Amino acid sequence: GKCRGLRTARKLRSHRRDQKWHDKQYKKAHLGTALKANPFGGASHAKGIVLEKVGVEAKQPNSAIRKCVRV
Amino acid sequence: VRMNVLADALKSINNAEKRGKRQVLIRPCSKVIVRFLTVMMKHGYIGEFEIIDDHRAGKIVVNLTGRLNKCGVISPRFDVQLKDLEKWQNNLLPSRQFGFIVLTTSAGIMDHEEARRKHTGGKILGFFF
Amino acid sequence: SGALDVLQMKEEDVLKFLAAGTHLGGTNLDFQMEQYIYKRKSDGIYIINLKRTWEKLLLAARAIVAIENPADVSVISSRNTGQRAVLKFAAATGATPIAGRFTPGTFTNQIQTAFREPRLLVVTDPRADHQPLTEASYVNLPTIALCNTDSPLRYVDIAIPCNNKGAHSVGLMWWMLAREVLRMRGTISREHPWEVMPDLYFYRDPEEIEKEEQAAA
Amino acid sequence: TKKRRNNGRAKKGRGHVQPIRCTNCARCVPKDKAIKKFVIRNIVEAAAVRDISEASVFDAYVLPKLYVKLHYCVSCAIHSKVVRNRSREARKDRTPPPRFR
Amino acid sequence: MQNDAGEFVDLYVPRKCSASNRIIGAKDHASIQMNVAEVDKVTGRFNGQFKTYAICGAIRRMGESDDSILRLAKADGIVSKNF
Amino acid sequence: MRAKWRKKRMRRLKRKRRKMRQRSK
Amino acid sequence: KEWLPVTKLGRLVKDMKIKSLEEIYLFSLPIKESEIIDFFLGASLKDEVLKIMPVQKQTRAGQRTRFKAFVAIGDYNGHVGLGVKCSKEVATAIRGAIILAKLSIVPVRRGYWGNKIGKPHTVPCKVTGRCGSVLVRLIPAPRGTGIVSAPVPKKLLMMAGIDDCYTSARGCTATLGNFAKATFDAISKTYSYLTPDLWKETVFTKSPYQEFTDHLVKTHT
Amino acid sequence: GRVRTKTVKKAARVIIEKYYTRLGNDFHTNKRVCEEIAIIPSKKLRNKIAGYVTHLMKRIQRGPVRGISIKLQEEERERRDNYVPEVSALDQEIIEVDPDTKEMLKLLDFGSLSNLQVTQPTVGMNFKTPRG
RNA sequence: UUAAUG
RNA sequence: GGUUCGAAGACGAUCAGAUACCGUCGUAGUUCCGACCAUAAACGAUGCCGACUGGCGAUGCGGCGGCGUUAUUCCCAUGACCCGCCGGGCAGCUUCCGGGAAACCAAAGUCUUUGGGUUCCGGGGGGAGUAUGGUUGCAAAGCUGAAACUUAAAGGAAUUGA
Ligand SMILES: [Mg+2]
Ligand SMILES: [Mg+2]
Ligand SMILES: [Mg+2]
Ligand SMILES: [Mg+2]
Ligand SMILES: [Mg+2]
Ligand SMILES: [Mg+2]
Ligand SMILES: [Mg+2]
Ligand SMILES: [Mg+2]
Ligand SMILES: [Mg+2]
Ligand SMILES: [Mg+2]
Ligand SMILES: [Mg+2]
Ligand SMILES: [Zn+2]
Repeated sequence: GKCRGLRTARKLRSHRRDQKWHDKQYKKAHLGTALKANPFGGASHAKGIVLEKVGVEAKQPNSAIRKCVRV
Repeated sequence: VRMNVLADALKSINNAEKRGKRQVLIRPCSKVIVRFLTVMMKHGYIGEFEIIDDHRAGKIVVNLTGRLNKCGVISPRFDVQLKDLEKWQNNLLPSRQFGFIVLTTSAGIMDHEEARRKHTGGKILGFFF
Repeated sequence: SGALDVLQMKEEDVLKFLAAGTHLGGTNLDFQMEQYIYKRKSDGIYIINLKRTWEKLLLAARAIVAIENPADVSVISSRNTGQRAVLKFAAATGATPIAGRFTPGTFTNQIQTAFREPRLLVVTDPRADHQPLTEASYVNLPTIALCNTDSPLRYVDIAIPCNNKGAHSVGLMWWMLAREVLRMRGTISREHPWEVMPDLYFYRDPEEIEKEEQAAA
Repeated sequence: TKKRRNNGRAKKGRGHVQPIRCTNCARCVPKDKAIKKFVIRNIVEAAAVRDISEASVFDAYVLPKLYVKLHYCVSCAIHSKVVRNRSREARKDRTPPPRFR
Repeated sequence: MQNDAGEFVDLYVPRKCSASNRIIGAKDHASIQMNVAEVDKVTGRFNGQFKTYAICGAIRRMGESDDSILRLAKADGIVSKNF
Repeated sequence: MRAKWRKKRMRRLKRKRRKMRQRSK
Repeated sequence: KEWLPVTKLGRLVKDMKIKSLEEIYLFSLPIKESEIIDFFLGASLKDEVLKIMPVQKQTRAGQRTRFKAFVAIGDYNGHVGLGVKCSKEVATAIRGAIILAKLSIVPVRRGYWGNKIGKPHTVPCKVTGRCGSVLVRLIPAPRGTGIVSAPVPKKLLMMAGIDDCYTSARGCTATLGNFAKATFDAISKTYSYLTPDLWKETVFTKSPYQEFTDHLVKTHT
Repeated sequence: GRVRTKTVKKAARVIIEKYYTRLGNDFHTNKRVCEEIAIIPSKKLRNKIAGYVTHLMKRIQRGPVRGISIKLQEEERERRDNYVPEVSALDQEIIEVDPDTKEMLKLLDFGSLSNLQVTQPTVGMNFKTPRG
């Protein structure tokens, strides 16, 4: 803490409540933008229909062809 | 400006203990400071002090020993109950064998052991060990 | 040394102090050396108090005589002013001298041939012998130091305020300290003066040596 | 990192000084930052004085001097070898070079 | 350093400086034991008993060593009270 | 790429976006 | 095999006229010879290598790799040390780390928590130790708890004989050299802290150099 | 470059330190002397050592040499150290005394002395060096 | 004065 | 109002190429007054007030004391010097106070022995000070200010090679 008064509770609580939003995990967990961008929508598993199979080329040094599915 | 006279005086005597002076002049004389010095006197961390009384904020000269490791202060004056005093002496004192946390009570300014003796909590002053 | 009529300052020592100029201090001022000065003169020269100089000489004599072994008291000089003085002081007392070229590591490095582990250091000048102070910082070694008013008191342990620049003053203070330690241990009675003359401990300018060699023959 | 305590200049309590144009370039340098050489110079250096003292009209007349306060920047000073780089212990020694010759 | 029974249970009792009233660690290699000799008042020579003084390395590297020696010697009566 | 001229190019691009938006307004 | 002594203190140790290294730690004499510790505490002394650190410097022909051995040493009652030695080969590195560790053992101070009956088991007060950014704090603990700590300072406190200690950490503790030197500085400052039990004035016994100064000049130079 | 190495120079210093009486000024004499006293395997190294011996003997005949221990020069140094004059310069009939030194000697026990002389104080206080 | 690239 | 310099622009050089560095001109501007803009490596990259813990030689202002020189000239008293004392004003040097990752800092110290009081502000690097919303401005732009997506590093100090 920086302001050490005897009655600075609303100051400390409002400052911490403002500064929690600059954390990466807190803002991602407590805004609905990440939950909207998530295809599962806050789900652990999801069923889906296969439509095509994709051969994805690999990144830097490791060079291979990974096998993916357009679900 | 000067907010906590007690904290300024105890930081002054802490710097004097760290440098190794035999005696130090702290500039204001407050009743809280004088009672704090008598509480350190009854446990024997410091020597015998004196105050210089003009008709102003007087001065205090404290004879210093080398027994005082650190003289600290807890600002502001938090309320301390008998249930919470164990947690205060847990997280502020270096050991449960020595070290003292003085806090002002209804009976008067006295350390945590005499507070346990007389069964009275109160507002915290600081710590010294 | 304290309220003792035997160890008081003597009238034959007063005139030799005034002739050597040990009261004649330096121009500048070190803050640790402020308690030994009576008053600053005109032309900016501090006066070293001779009675307190005698008291510090007495306490250094206590520190020397209290060491039982005489051989392991290190007596160090790097400047040319005290090189003869420390050698003749070691010959008179029984100590082991260091006169010029103090090798770093004589107190710390074992494999070096001159690894001496003394019990007491007697320093001629602090700025000239700052390195024996550093080895006495790592080895448990008390230190005696002939100090000026400008000379600092870093890592010294019992200093004597003197004029360490004057070649007469340095050798005269070595002579006073040598007479005092040899009167404290059972060699010399204090009623009779000592046979050896204080010009033995003085360092000679080689121009004065050539002058005396011309004037003798 | 902070290479100098006084940051290549002598401004400690000012904040702003007037600029001076350089002599070699036309660089706008702060006044305390510029390297300043007050060159004194006898108008003939070595060999012409022996001829002037013979061809002069007035007997034992002193020759004039030419006083120029040159203001160089850092790049011009190091290019014309006015100042050089130094080691990190030798940078703090701000004593001037001697005047024996 | 006793236990509940009262036994000396620590394995060494360390030294303590007589100037700053602070104990000396096990590897405070700059510490001193100044031995001040005693002088017979009628003879003026060495007796045999000593006056010892310990100073830690912090006072030496600060620069208040010989002043503390002078004060302790004046307190114990080695140096004259006039000075 | 200097950050100063990156900032200047972004100011040019913002001026172009404002010019394209004011035409639609 | 036969150790010829170089130091005066090592000569006294070879002459057995000092009874323990407790007086050496009393008078703060530097133990520069390595065989003194093998003489006194060599029966229960234990070596464990913490980590071999392959540091290297860049030269014009590639780089020169030389290994940096860390050795924790100590009998299980008080005296422990931390040796650091970097050398071209790992065997000489570990051997030099053991030698420098024997030169730099320190005793630990152990105390009580609450009730003071029995043998001391924990750190007596909240002490600290640091070098660099690594900060290691030692907390008193009740009996039978165990060293609640990281495995390497748990190993050092298990060697120290502090059976019970809560700890805290601050900084880049992955640097094991600074981490071990920080907990070493903590267990060294355990004796540097002024305990209120030590309020008794110190009656200074005679130094062994001043004790046996006749034998030290009659048996050698 | 005809520069002598350390195996020449240190061995030559040891030869001159041990056998100063035998060696001399002539190269072809003290070369054979060094051949007799020292076991030198090669003639070229022997000639280098003998030449540096001749050069150091020229240095000795000119004056004192730093890195050598000659018995005669050590005896001369011991004599010049043990030289004691007739009367001491500390014993003076007139000793110059400043007035503040007279004041501190007056506040000490030895106020009045037999052979002191209080001088006038140096008026005009200009003792510091001008700046820059 | 010119002297860019891998 | 425009002397000089000089964005844009023109010409001559250099270069494979210069729409650059170089040179010759040259508009806006640079100069004054009345209104906007509110942005800087706006830096001491170090918020403000208060207390304490080492010295040294200085400098600036003001006040005080004290051998003596130099001007008014005919002395007291005031200017210029010399040696000190005090308040803070920018600083500097010195060392194991102490701190820090170190460079370094008498503060960046009095911090795991953690609490003198009070504002603003940061939470891996980009995206991005971007979009959108609001507001200010004649405009340029100023203030507030994300997300989607992407990355296992980006960075600070210091050592050794090149
Ligand atoms: Mg750079
Ligand atoms: Mg500015
Ligand atoms: Mg033009
Ligand atoms: Mg063109
Ligand atoms: Mg152009
Ligand atoms: Mg800004
Ligand atoms: Mg800024
Ligand atoms: Mg904090
Ligand atoms: Mg971020
Ligand atoms: Mg990768
Ligand atoms: Mg940066
Ligand atoms: Zn320029």
